[PDB]
Amino acid sequence: MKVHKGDTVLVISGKDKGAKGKVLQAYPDRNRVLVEGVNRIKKHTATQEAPIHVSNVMVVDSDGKPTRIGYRVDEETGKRVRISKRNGKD
Amino acid sequence: EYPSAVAKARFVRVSPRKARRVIDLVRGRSVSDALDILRWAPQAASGPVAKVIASAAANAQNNGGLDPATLVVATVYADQGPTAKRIRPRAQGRAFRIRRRTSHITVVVESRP
Amino acid sequence: TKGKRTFQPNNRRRARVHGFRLRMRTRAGRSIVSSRRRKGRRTL
Amino acid sequence: AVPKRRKSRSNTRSRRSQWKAAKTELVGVTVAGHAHKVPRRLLKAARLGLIDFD
RNA sequence: CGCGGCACAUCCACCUUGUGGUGGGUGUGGGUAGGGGAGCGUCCCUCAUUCAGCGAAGCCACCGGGUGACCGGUGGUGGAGGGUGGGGGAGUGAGAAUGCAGGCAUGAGUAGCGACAAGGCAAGUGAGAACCUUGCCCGCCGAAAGACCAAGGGUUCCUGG
RNA sequence: GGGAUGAGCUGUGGGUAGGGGUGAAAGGCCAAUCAAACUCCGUGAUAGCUGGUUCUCCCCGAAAUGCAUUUAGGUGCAGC
RNA sequence: GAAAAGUACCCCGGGAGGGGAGUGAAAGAGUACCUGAAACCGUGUGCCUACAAUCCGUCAGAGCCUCCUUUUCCUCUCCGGAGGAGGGUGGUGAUGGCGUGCCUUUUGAAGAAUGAGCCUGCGAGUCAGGGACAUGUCGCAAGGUUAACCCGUGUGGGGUA
Ligand SMILES: [Mg+2]
Ligand SMILES: [Mg+2]
Ligand SMILES: [Mg+2]
Ligand SMILES: [Mg+2]
Ligand SMILES: [Mg+2]
Ligand SMILES: [Mg+2]
Ligand SMILES: [Mg+2]
Ligand SMILES: [Mg+2]
Ligand SMILES: [Mg+2]
Ligand SMILES: [Mg+2]
Ligand SMILES: [Mg+2]
Ligand SMILES: [Mg+2]
Ligand SMILES: [Mg+2]
Ligand SMILES: [Mg+2]
Ligand SMILES: [Mg+2]
Ligand SMILES: [Mg+2]
Ligand SMILES: [Mg+2]
Ligand SMILES: [Mg+2]
Ligand SMILES: [Mg+2]
Ligand SMILES: [Mg+2]
Ligand SMILES: [Mg+2]
Ligand SMILES: [Mg+2]
Ligand SMILES: [Mg+2]
Ligand SMILES: [Mg+2]
Ligand SMILES: [Mg+2]
Ligand SMILES: [Mg+2]
Ligand SMILES: [Mg+2]
Ligand SMILES: [Mg+2]
Ligand SMILES: [Mg+2]
Ligand SMILES: [Mg+2]
Ligand SMILES: [Mg+2]
Ligand SMILES: [Mg+2]
Ligand SMILES: [Mg+2]
Ligand SMILES: [Mg+2]
Ligand SMILES: [Mg+2]
Ligand SMILES: [Mg+2]
Ligand SMILES: [Mg+2]
Ligand SMILES: [Mg+2]
Ligand SMILES: [Mg+2]
Ligand SMILES: [Mg+2]
Ligand SMILES: [Mg+2]
Ligand SMILES: [Mg+2]
Ligand SMILES: [Mg+2]
Ligand SMILES: [Mg+2]
Ligand SMILES: [Mg+2]
Ligand SMILES: [Mg+2]
Ligand SMILES: [Mg+2]
Ligand SMILES: [Mg+2]
Ligand SMILES: [Mg+2]
Repeated sequence: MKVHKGDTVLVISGKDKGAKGKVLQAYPDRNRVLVEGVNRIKKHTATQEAPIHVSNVMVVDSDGKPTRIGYRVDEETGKRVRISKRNGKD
Repeated sequence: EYPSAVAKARFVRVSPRKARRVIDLVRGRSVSDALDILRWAPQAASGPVAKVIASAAANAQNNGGLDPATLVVATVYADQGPTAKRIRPRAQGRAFRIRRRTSHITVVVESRP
Repeated sequence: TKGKRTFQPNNRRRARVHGFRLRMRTRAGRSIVSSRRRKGRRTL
Repeated sequence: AVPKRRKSRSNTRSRRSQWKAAKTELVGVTVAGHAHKVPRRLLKAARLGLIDFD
């Protein structure tokens, strides 16, 4: 994915449209992530979170507003650093 | 019109026609007068049928909160469910078919003075 | 012969009339094992 | 012999309605202070504890 | 014969007088085999247009319509694809083939429940006992209905559920 | 009821394969089928024979005779 | 079902199954699960049927029941029609007349000739070819047209044998 475990995301489409939270666990073979605070499922005893689809979140660029995300060859290692669009940071 | 309760016994392994023979004894009787016809009735379907009238009176007592001395079996019927198909082998290579029939038994009791 | 039926089993005579190593002695039996591989049978 | 023609809905219901269980008569029994109902042919064994009322 | 509707043919008058339309006479319209002519319905593509999560398809009920196949309206159920018009193409219409696949009736709560050794009681276990356990009576087999192998079967054996 | 020391009955192992086997001979038997087995393929065999062939309306509307036929319950040509 | 959020807890019951809560937009989606038709089986209710001979319908037709509405009242009316008569939908049909199922095949069948127990689904004049004959229409017209092939992402442009 382009959304990792440690990132903080903004839900852009769903019942929880507009709520922020950090990823707890990512499931790459289903394109789904677990975000804390979103879609609280009232599971019967004997509440937690269900995974939403990864196309419903955008990565917060550590500066407020969300973004699509890109890549930049770091010129030292060759490993492509996952950089933000909308003025090119981290 | 009247307060009431419903109990269903789905997938009872009594034939539908042999269950209708015994529900015609207790239709329109009071519940204390229906659970003792089914006690001393020699048919085998009075086992499963009397466990639904007794639970429809227990549903009207617990959930709805009704006096059990005024209840009456207002509506009782029996339908059929699915049927297993079996083979009974016969003379000269013929193979016939046996039908294991099941039923759905619905009892709607109601409280009326 | 009263009451006697047609399949009296014996596993040694099954394999000496219908076995693998008797298929492989003639051309008519290699082409049976090949026509059962081509169909995809488990047992040849 | 075989059935020559199938019986219509008015002849297979006039016969089938005559296959039915006969109801029994019930009388009153007060043993051990608990009133029950048995048939009259079992009225003796109700007063002797030979009847299991479940 | 009278009064009103429809269709086909022919004749006489009109309108771009045959691609043919409107009006008025007389005649004609039972029909199998078969010939001719004109249409309804389901599906698919293309062009144009128009509905649909404020509820499409499909199904069910009701009220209406056309000369017919059939059509429209309103409502209920339901949850993503339809309507109309110019054209193109068909796995395009079933009631019969002792047709095929599936579901379900009638016969019918009927026949049958597989040897002519035969079971009974007490106590038990259990929600449930003619059939299970234990004890004692009764009966059957005893050149087998007893005890062992071979072929054959393949975990059916023992224990706990 | 017939044979029951014999041309006996039987176990196990082997042999004979389709116009061929085998037969103390009945066209019997050859895997519940035999006057030429079974399976697959040629193959969607052929049948002057039987059965079936699905929406509508409008107009018109027969024949069951002649001639020939390895022909007579088919078909060609004429008639309608 | 978008997500398993797959019905925690209580209740009748040995269980199976259910009821009340609960989850969900929907349980008219409950691992027997989208939509859920017909055959087929029930339960409740309106009418009819136990002196009558019935291809089960059709025309005539009384009586009951049900539901909408002009009339004259009950003016309690801002009411409701309260009931009856009048008229009209819908359901049943006492009673009278008429009335020999469907298909195939036949000189002729309700036929005691064949075929079908019922429902839903499938199931039969199609295609290939510069073929053959005859027509309807379109282009060019003393001429009409190319086949193989070549060149173009195409359905287009060349190609006279
Ligand atoms: Mg998205
Ligand atoms: Mg057998
Ligand atoms: Mg006429
Ligand atoms: Mg006509
Ligand atoms: Mg015709
Ligand atoms: Mg709705
Ligand atoms: Mg469609
Ligand atoms: Mg309609
Ligand atoms: Mg509608
Ligand atoms: Mg609709
Ligand atoms: Mg449509
Ligand atoms: Mg179109
Ligand atoms: Mg067309
Ligand atoms: Mg077809
Ligand atoms: Mg059909
Ligand atoms: Mg069948
Ligand atoms: Mg009988
Ligand atoms: Mg019997
Ligand atoms: Mg037995
Ligand atoms: Mg006992
Ligand atoms: Mg054992
Ligand atoms: Mg065991
Ligand atoms: Mg003897
Ligand atoms: Mg002698
Ligand atoms: Mg002797
Ligand atoms: Mg002979
Ligand atoms: Mg034989
Ligand atoms: Mg031959
Ligand atoms: Mg050939
Ligand atoms: Mg043929
Ligand atoms: Mg005529
Ligand atoms: Mg001719
Ligand atoms: Mg529950
Ligand atoms: Mg509920
Ligand atoms: Mg809710
Ligand atoms: Mg919605
Ligand atoms: Mg819904
Ligand atoms: Mg089901
Ligand atoms: Mg469903
Ligand atoms: Mg009378
Ligand atoms: Mg008469
Ligand atoms: Mg009549
Ligand atoms: Mg004849
Ligand atoms: Mg007949
Ligand atoms: Mg007859
Ligand atoms: Mg015949
Ligand atoms: Mg028949
Ligand atoms: Mg049929
Ligand atoms: Mg021309």
